[PDB]
Amino acid sequence: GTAFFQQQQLPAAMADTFLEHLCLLDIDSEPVAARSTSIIATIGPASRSVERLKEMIKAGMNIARLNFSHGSHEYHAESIANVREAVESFAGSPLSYRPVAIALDTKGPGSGPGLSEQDVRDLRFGVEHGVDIVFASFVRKASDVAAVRAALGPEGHGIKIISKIENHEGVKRFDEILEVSDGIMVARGDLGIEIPAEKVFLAQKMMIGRCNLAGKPVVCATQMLESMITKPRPTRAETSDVANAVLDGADCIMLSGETAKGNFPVEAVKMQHAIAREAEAAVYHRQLFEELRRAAPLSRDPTEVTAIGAVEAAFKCCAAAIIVLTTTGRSAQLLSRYRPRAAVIAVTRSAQAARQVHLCRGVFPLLYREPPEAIWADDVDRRVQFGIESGKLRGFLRVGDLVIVVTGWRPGSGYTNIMRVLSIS
Amino acid sequence: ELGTAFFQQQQLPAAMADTFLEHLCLLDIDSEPVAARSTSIIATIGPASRSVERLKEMIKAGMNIARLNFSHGSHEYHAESIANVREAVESFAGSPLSYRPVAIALDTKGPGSGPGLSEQDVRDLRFGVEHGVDIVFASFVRKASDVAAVRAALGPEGHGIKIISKIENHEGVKRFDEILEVSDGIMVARGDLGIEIPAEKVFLAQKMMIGRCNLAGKPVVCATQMLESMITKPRPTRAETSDVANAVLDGADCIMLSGETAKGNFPVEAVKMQHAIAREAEAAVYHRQLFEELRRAAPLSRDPTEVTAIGAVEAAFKCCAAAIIVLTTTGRSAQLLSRYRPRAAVIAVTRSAQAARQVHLCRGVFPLLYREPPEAIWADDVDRRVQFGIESGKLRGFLRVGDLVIVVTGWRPGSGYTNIMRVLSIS
Amino acid sequence: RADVAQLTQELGTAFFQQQQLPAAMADTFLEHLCLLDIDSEPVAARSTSIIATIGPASRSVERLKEMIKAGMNIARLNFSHGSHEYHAESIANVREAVESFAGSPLSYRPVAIALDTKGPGSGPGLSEQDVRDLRFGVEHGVDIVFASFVRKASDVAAVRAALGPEGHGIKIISKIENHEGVKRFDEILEVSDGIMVARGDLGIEIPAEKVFLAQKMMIGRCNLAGKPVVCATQMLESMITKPRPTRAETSDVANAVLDGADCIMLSGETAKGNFPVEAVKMQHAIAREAEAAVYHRQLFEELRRAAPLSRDPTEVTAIGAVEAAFKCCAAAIIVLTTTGRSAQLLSRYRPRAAVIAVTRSAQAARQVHLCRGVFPLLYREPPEAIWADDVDRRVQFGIESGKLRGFLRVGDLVIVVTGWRPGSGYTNIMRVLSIS
Amino acid sequence: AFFQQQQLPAAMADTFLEHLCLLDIDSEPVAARSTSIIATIGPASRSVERLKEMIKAGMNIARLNFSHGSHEYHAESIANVREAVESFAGSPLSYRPVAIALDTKGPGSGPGLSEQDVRDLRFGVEHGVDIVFASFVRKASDVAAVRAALGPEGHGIKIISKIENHEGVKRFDEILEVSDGIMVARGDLGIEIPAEKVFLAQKMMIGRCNLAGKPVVCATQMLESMITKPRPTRAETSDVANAVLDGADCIMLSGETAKGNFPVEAVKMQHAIAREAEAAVYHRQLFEELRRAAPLSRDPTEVTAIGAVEAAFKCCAAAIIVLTTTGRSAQLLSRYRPRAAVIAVTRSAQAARQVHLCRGVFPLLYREPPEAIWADDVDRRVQFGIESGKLRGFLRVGDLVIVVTGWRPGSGYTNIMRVLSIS
Ligand SMILES: CN(C)c1ccc(S(=O)(=O)N2CCN(S(=O)(=O)c3ccc(O)c(O)c3)CC2)c2nonc12
Ligand SMILES: CN(C)c1ccc(S(=O)(=O)N2CCN(S(=O)(=O)c3ccc(O)c(O)c3)CC2)c2nonc12
Ligand SMILES: O=P(O)(O)OC[C@H]1O[C@](O)(COP(=O)(O)O)[C@@H](O)[C@@H]1O
Ligand SMILES: O=P(O)(O)OC[C@H]1O[C@](O)(COP(=O)(O)O)[C@@H](O)[C@@H]1O
Ligand SMILES: O=P(O)(O)OC[C@H]1O[C@](O)(COP(=O)(O)O)[C@@H](O)[C@@H]1O
Ligand SMILES: O=P(O)(O)OC[C@H]1O[C@](O)(COP(=O)(O)O)[C@@H](O)[C@@H]1O
Ligand SMILES: O=C([O-])C(=O)[O-]
Ligand SMILES: O=C([O-])C(=O)[O-]
Ligand SMILES: O=C([O-])C(=O)[O-]
Ligand SMILES: O=C([O-])C(=O)[O-]
Ligand SMILES: [K+]
Ligand SMILES: [K+]
Ligand SMILES: [K+]
Ligand SMILES: [K+]
Ligand SMILES: [Mg+2]
Ligand SMILES: [Mg+2]
Ligand SMILES: [Mg+2]
Ligand SMILES: [Mg+2]
Repeated sequence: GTAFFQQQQLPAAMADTFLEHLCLLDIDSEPVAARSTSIIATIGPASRSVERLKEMIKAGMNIARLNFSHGSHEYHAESIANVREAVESFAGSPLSYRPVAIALDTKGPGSGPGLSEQDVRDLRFGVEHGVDIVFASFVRKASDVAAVRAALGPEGHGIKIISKIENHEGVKRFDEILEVSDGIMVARGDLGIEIPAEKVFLAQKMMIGRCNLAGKPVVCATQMLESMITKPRPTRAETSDVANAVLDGADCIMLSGETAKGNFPVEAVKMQHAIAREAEAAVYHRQLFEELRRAAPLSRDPTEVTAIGAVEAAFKCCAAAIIVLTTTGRSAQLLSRYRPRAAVIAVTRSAQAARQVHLCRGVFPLLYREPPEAIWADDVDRRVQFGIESGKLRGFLRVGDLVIVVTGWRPGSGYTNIMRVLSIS
Repeated sequence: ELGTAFFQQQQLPAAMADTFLEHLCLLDIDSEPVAARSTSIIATIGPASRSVERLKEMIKAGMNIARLNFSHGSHEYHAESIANVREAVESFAGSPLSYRPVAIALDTKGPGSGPGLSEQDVRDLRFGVEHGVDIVFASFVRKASDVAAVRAALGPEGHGIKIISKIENHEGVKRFDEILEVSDGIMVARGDLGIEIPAEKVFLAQKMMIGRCNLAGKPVVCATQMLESMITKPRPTRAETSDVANAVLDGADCIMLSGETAKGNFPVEAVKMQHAIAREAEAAVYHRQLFEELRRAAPLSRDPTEVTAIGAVEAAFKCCAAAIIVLTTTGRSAQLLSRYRPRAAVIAVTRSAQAARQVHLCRGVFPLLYREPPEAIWADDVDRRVQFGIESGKLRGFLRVGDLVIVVTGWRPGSGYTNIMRVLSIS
Repeated sequence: RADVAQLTQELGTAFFQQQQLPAAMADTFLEHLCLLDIDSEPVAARSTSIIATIGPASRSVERLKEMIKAGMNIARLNFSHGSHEYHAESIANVREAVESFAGSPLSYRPVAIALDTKGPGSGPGLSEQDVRDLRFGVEHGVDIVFASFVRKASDVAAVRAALGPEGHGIKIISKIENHEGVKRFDEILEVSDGIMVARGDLGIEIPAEKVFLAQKMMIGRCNLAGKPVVCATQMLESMITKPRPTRAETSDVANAVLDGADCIMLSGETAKGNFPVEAVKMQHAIAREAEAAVYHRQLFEELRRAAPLSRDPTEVTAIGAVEAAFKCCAAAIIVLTTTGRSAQLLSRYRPRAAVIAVTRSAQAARQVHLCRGVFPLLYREPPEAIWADDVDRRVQFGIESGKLRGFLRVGDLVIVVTGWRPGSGYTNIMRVLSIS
Repeated sequence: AFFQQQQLPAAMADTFLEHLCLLDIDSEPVAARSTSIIATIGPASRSVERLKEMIKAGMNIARLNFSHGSHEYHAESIANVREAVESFAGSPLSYRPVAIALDTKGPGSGPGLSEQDVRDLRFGVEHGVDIVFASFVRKASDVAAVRAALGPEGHGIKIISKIENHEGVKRFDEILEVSDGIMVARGDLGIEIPAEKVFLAQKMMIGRCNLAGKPVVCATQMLESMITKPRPTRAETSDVANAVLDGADCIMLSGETAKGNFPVEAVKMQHAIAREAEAAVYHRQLFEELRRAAPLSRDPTEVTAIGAVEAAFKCCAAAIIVLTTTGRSAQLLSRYRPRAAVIAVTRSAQAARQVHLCRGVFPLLYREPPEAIWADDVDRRVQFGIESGKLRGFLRVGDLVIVVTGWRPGSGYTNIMRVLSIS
């Protein structure tokens, strides 16, 4: 229908140049796709109550950040318990349950050369409390990431380490840091004090670009909606900043004081949700997909090969979604690196993977709770139907839509190799 | 994992270039072709190429389609030619490394002075149906109704025969779109075309028709005087080798030999020359731009076969896949893969002898006729044909242990349900 | 590398490390982003003009001199506040600060004066106060009118009529502040000299989360049309009270420049804030960084692909001159202009080279600040008897002022754009000159 | 009607595939033929009357094959060419200069320059030849030996290196660096390397020469069958069209004109095909790729050339009129493959003959009286290019032209591009 092609900036998406794409952007072309950039909300006195946390989950919070620069272990354990209580209050409806990751943001090295003794204690607390992600403060070199990894020990091998780049050395040694990290956070607060303020946008754009090229999550952080700490509406520079972080290629956008101590924590989440949805429809996928395809090296890994074939197939038919079965989240991450317009619905039995895939733009995790079927092919089909039923309930899919389904040839992580075109009935 | 030698062969330095100009600059006469020859060779059967022994040599040299020119000879003469082709083809049933299907094409005499289908073309088309020909090269197609007349003449039994319309005059060129729409493919019949329009304009008609056929995903044949001097000489001129290479680089699915094989002194050598040039020219194709342009020009599709095909070709390029193995009954799944011009060979596994012969019209499709009895469990039968394609691939040199192959199948039996693409590691 | 090797040996590796030149040579936009370097220092003069709103914090002659030195190019008078007497005093103080630097072209900086109207209010068209204020603008020789709440072409015809026969030279920049203005954008741009994305009202008239779409669409259409576009409101809002902006504010200024804005504006930051000079310095610092980060390879190709073929020799010369400037990494394009139009056509192709515009019109020298990358030089030397000698003298004046100001160096290549006969509209010549 | 001719619908296409789809056999070529025709002079084309017909048919360069015939035979050929060329000097606005190229016998089994090549090269200098087609060039030192044998009097002669064997192809870059241009000598090349690989060598060499901005000639068996038949084969017309589409500056005729029964018809056939093939060139991609690949430059002639070609495409300029002493300014314009004709106005007779090596350069030998004021003299040569262009069909009143001149007399000072309206 004609109406389909008038929505989600589809006239601007069909443009032959980026300049023409900009000219065709329409404030009346409503976004239809689900919001794909994750919202990280920092937990504090304004967002700690179980009832307030339920409102924030409904508004769109995907990751709960615990800032270990403030508060004791007792304070953070209570925050964790309140987050988990608010998250599990929706578990009664498995088709609409939304997993929420828990990220521990470290205090940092301070004047010392490497890992502080408080960071070692806080990291062990994170492992003991089952945190999903570590936002490692002031990472300056690859050995800083290795020290964080060693402090997590053998039980914390599954925790994702997102390195915070906050100073000149971190920016200069970026490639070596990204190589050993699971992702990056552009920590603009400290970065804007360590380097000239007028240069922070160059560091942000460079880091987002390099993370997109590497296929690793990148978080844009600090003062995105600062004025909303005390005011109900953000400034014109703030909405522009959020939209441009998404247009730059950020996987995640963050709220610090806006949710930790502000008067509008839920409204700050709703604002980031609204801007991100508008900005994602304004992404010029024609150039972005071509450039990601061109920049990506040849690969003999079947997951990587299946992912690009599936994204190409999704664009060919305007698939509403790519439904992927994943154990670690990796198959969903490799799909996400090609920035499909289709939602990546990731069906998993791992509660930790369902939480961690929020780091990857466009990945919508579904936690499947049923015990495995005796016949593995039936177990596989049941999970794909779970992804379809949740997708229909949430508005991702309708009858008549085409979906791309991504599976593997045997159970266990690392064997994704199949892509199939499916019609929604 | 593959080695530096792998990336020096088959013009891979030129293939990785960022511009077409740089691609040309990187072409290397020392970069040897490794991939199997993907552009089919059509050889016209005549007095110089009719004997069963000569036909065996032509099959070994690379002939994929045997052309019977109904402008010369009687039905009895052509039936004997057909029987000799089939005898030469079946002489390799004892060697899997050599049994290759060969299509039989009937080239019509034409309408002559008359308006539509001639009495003789009607009788000759009937002969083709009765003798089980795979393809009709319809002479002097001028409009869509000419194709409908040929199609109507393919009686109740011959609706599966492919109609390749020969464009040989100004009207055929001008009404090209309407002709291509109702035809299975096109032949740029340069002999008559070069007499009907100014000779210096034929290259424009050839390039335009090949481009439109590539955009439509329909077979296009480049024909006439490609290696003309080889009718009396053992080596072609510099213009002739250039012409064969440029037909492949233009986007032709097939290249043809007429007098060179029908009446010449070197029919086998003419086939060998076309084989050698096509292999070199296929490695020199600038896939980076070709794939992007085919992708961009092709419209969005809700047909799972079309969606699977582009996903599979994208996957093949990503891993330098040795091959795309496709299960096909009509050949359609192999044809949709072929339209995206993959560098990987498209190994088409079919139980249909006719589809095996007819897929020679599509560039890069290597048919394998499968004759094992069907399995009770369908998924087992699918696995069996996939493994058959892998093992013939290994036997013929297409594949080795450790290679990656893309596999295209459907979710249920019967034609029309292709929707699956898998990445398999060769064990 | 081979496409920049001889010039790398000639100019040196240090030349190609500065002004984001490694990012500028990238083959894709993604690679361009990856190559952005915080240590790659900007070298070129700031090309995006800064409009500063004059008010109690920025009205004194001494403060205005500091703002001109900080980088203010256009002084905005907001007619929503203050009397005609108040604005006439503001104008006189701006002119006094401007003329305090008039001893030489090396120190002189023309500053345009823009009148921002109160607006229609609840009424359908031009208010009686707007008619009076527009007549005040003509009488006080304002260069630009920022017309508030333009909703259709007839609104700009009414502003043009209220300016009368004496105000035909005044540039009308239409402020788009509501849904109707955005929807009827093409008809408004057609009859306007330029556009202002007035984000303050726009953010209240349409959903706040959609303002960035309106800004990017309007900047893109203005760039395609070759008309000035101003990005306005809350760019450095926090600097009204604080000496440093927030991370969203520096990002907003940089992104307005990267979007393609010709001008960036300061309202409360300079009119009533505690740090008006620091707000100007911050915009100057960010614009210089953002201009070097522009991906000229794609921008120039897209401006060429989107622009229709032209039989206007000024338009043909402009693209040839910009192409020539990119081929040799020209330090400047020196153009002779009566109305500013030849400099504007050069500016639409977004050259990396500075466009030094030599003119005798004081008004054109002020108004060309609306065009990104145009540096106006007001020529006051006595005329030559022979027209060809007079042209050559103005070209040499451009080169001398360029050299003494740091824009040009001995050894540089400069592109010179002139016409074949006197009078506006005859530009048709492009010359490649080596600086000695 | 303007946009229906010269494949302009195909020229406006957004992809090369769409460009091919839009090629129209009814879209007539209107631009003058840009690719020069080199015709080999022999028994079938030696008479002054025959040579006049070949000049009218389109011959731009006369090739003397020193593998056959004596010095007396070649001197007579040269004199007959010059007599046929000067028979048209009565109409200066339509006079066509014709270059004379000497094709050497070659080294044979020898390591360097043979004694016959030294004698033949000295003959060329003494008879004022414009170009040397140096046979079997295998390395840069082979070009240096040819250059030394030409001596101080043969400084101005262009050396076009013939690549005819494996070594020449492998050492191509070093050969091109010291040569004025290249000839893809397909006859010997097709015997020295496998025949099925010659097209790879041709396309690589044409591409590298286009990148370097140096003339490249496609040679041998282009219309071979026309030695005995009045019409060529379908492979032959395709070969001529593809050499032009590949980017060749010149196309050659050997036996077709030297000994064949239809030398004039062979020239007419190459002219007709080249005109059709030049209109089918996809300039949108070609200009962008040549523009992207041409390195950054601080040479004002180079900078003016790109500005002028960009300006010509922006206004659909009928021509770029350039003033040149050595031909260099016209060559730098030619390397960007403008659709506009490059009308090169020169006082040098040798430069007018030699610029035939550069595709799209139409030489005008200026023989009008000088003007006292240099500025007036320049403007007069510009009007001469405009009137010659008007007479020859190139230009009409109302057209736009780009004019490329310098700031002072003498070679090497081009730095000005101007947009001029015709009449
Ligand atoms: C995530 N990441 C790598 C990307 C972001 C945005 C894009 S994008 O949104 O497609 N876009 C961005 C800006 N331009 S531009 O060349 O600077 C230009 C061109 C014309 C103008 O008028 C203008 O103001 C600026 C490049 C393309 C991408 N494409 O590929 N990758 C893209
Ligand atoms: C199969 N069939 C449809 C096609 C053939 C070749 C190609 S192609 O190989 O990608 N194609 C070759 C011709 N050039 S060009 O513009 O003539 C050019 C440009 C720059 C130069 O320096 C030059 O000498 C020539 C465009 C690129 C195709 N692409 O899409 N479809 C293609
Ligand atoms: O993305 P990951 O972590 O590699 O997991 C993908 C895996 O999920 C599957 O699709 C299903 O596996 P399970 O039955 O063990 O859940 C596997 O075939 C595949 O290897
Ligand atoms: O190319 P075609 O004619 O559509 O055939 C493709 C068909 O082949 C298959 O892959 C295998 O089917 P069969 O077992 O019936 O041969 C189908 O699942 C698919 O529909
Ligand atoms: O940019 P504008 O307004 O068209 O003015 C450009 C004009 O300036 C000139 O270069 C010099 O003209 P003047 O001598 O009148 O100042 C003209 O040749 C040209 O037409
Ligand atoms: O192309 P070339 O050999 O460098 O010659 C270009 C030269 O021609 C001119 O335009 C005219 O010079 P002359 O008056 O000597 O003929 C010079 O200004 C310029 O330097
Ligand atoms: O730590 C942070 O998030 C910062 O400094 O921006
Ligand atoms: O019939 C043919 O093949 C022809 O005419 O070229
Ligand atoms: O009027 C203004 O400048 C605005 O609303 O931004
Ligand atoms: O000498 C030649 O021209 C050849 O060998 O082709
Ligand atoms: K912290
Ligand atoms: K026939
Ligand atoms: K106002
Ligand atoms: K010779
Ligand atoms: Mg910090
Ligand atoms: Mg025929
Ligand atoms: Mg307002
Ligand atoms: Mg030879």
